[PDB]
Amino acid sequence: SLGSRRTLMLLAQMRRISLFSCLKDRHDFGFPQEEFETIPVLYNMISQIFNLFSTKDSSAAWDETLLDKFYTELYQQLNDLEACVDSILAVRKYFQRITLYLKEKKYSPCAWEVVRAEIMRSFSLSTN
Amino acid sequence: PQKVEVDIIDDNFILRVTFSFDYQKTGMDNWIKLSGCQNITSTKCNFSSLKLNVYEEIKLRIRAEKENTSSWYEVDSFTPFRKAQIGPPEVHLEAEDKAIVIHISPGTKDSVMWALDGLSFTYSLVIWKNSSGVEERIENIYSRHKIYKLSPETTYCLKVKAALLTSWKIGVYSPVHCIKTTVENELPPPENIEVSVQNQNYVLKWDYTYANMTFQVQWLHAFLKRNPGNYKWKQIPDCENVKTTQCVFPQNVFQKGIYLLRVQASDGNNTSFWSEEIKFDTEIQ
Amino acid sequence: SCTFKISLRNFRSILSWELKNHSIVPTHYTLLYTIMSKPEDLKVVKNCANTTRSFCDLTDEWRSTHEAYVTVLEGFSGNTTLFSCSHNFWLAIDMSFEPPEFEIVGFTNHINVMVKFPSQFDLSLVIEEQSEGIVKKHKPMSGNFTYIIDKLIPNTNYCVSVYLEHSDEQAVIKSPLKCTLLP
Ligand SMILES: *[C@@H]1O[C@H](CO)[C@@H](O)[C@H](O)[C@H]1NC(C)=O
Repeated sequence: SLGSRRTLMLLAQMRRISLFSCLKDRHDFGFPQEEFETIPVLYNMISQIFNLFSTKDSSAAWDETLLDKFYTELYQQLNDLEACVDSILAVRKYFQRITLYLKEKKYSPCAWEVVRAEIMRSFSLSTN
Repeated sequence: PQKVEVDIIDDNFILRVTFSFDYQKTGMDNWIKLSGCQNITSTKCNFSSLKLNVYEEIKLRIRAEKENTSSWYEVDSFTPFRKAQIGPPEVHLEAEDKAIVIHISPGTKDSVMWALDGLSFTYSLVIWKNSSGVEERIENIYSRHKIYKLSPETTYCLKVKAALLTSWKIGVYSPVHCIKTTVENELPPPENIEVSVQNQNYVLKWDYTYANMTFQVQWLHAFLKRNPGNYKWKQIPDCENVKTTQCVFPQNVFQKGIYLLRVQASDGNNTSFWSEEIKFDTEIQ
Repeated sequence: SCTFKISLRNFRSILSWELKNHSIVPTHYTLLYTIMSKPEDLKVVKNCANTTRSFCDLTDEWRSTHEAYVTVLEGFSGNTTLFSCSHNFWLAIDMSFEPPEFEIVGFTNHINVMVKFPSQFDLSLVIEEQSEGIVKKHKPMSGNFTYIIDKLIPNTNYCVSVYLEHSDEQAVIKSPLKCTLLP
């Protein structure tokens, strides 16, 4: 709702460098968007973003104030989903693909931008 | 080759001779052996950094060799993840006069199975008095958590199981752990906490029932209670060691977001234990 | 370097740019783009290559609000290319929605509002009805679209504005007021 608009802005603000200089490192992650009643896939989706941007590795890559405001948006998002109460296997495998990409890239600055911009698409897709 | 039926906890395999270990993914051609699981004693093989992802749907082969002959035990192609059950969580306690604190993490910390799913655990437990055995069941807790309304010098026991609201998947229980709350706090805690705004600045007040106490007030981001590993309460400065039952500080002190609060009483010699906690939006109007 | 503004005007997305601190200024400009989600080659945008004018109509190029677009603008005067700026855009955040052309006609107890549309987003239409200091939102899209504000009264001046609303949080750009009394 207000969380998506206010969440993407934070992702948007977090950018540390030119996207043009990172074009080389772009890669198709094949996000399974057909998955996007649906709540169980969403809670799965988010819990991964949270637990992903919470690594010691993520912390070195992004502004702490932005990261924080970010966790806060998702934190409230998870409670909302918690309350109401294979696809995930596919959504989980996707994050396996992402995790692997970063490793291989040794978490290069550009490799992090490739992923940030990709999560904005994944998230925005799942929200509309 | 008569097939075998195998269950999973965390990063382990459990059968239910000496043994060897293979798999071929659906889409199988080759057959590879997971290290350390060839010619082994036990019926559980651990594979952290042994198997790359547990998100595929595999097929297993088991070589069971009794004397001079080795039998063939296949395994119906499964997905590890779908079968995996959450291992017993790790439990850590800190005792008080009226209350207990819980710090919790997945057993098999850094589990390859869990990967990311870990920051997302919901925990649920059952606790009771040592002799009374009155069990108050408490589901849906967060990685670290505090329990109030208890009697001093009293031994409580408990076991914890993990759960993931995410996949229907739910976990095995920790061992039971017990502790005996300390003797009652001499200075009891400030008790009912409430916050309000006036003009732009901020103010909150509590009930300490004794005269001449100071109060060191602290805050925490609300979301950090779900993040068990590695966490610091920051103190609110205008309020540091105030002489009265309220203290104030302006709007700009908290950026918009969601926080946790707590309050402490001290006479300068024996301090008190902390008040109960509270949260707010940082949005009102 | 250069500032990029992206607007949507009467159903078309216009990317425009301004230059900060340039002594030699370009004659012909060329704009390119790709997206981040796949490693695709920069496509030059057809209509915007070596144009004189600073603005490009990207409506047929940028369909989805779900991509991170990366653009490069190049400018030339000479046997010389002079420089090329890059920038990024997220349509759902960076866009700005310009208000439709509109007319009103006052009748006895009501007003005809004809919003001119020509013949891609989740946008909502709000026709504001304002009078005696009091504002009402009406939320009733191809070719000319008529909306009637009814239950109006004789001898009372009413003022009207229309605008497009993506999300409430993002700002809204309103048309000028047009006003009339009922006959
Ligand atoms: C706690 O009670 C249990 C039985 O519920 C008993 O096994 C144990 O020894 C008791 N511990 C103490 C210190 O009283």
